Amino acid sequence: MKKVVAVVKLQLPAGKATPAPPVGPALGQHGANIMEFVKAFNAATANMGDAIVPVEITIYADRSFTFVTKTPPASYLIRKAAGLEKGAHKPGREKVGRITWEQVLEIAKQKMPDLNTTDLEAAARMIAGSARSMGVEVVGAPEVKDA
Repeated sequence: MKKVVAVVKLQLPAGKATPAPPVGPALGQHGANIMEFVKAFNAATANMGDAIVPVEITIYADRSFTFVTKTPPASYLIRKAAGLEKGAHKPGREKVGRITWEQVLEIAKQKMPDLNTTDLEAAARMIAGSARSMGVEVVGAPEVKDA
């Protein structure tokens, strides 16, 4: 029993969005809450930093809005996957921004249902790759070219 009626997919300024986004009028369709939208948004884009994120506000008929993206594509979810969470303090000395093959795959597999790709390598690479550009590094994914 799950069916979305309106899914706003757009890119908003991370750490710079105001209660007057480009959609605004086209967004207030889940209960009329533009502040809560940006309020929480800024909270995240405020704890992480400034950037652009392809919001995917899934508005369900039951006036239900669900979505959680942080930082441009790939990083939208890879970030949290890389280990970005802090919580309220950090242990000390730690290279933040690391993902593992099994993770980029679990992320790609759910990102390549039937679009146009096929082999995981193509998708996986696109994933672990996007992370690579995100300064992130693939903690796993051993280059075993000899065994």
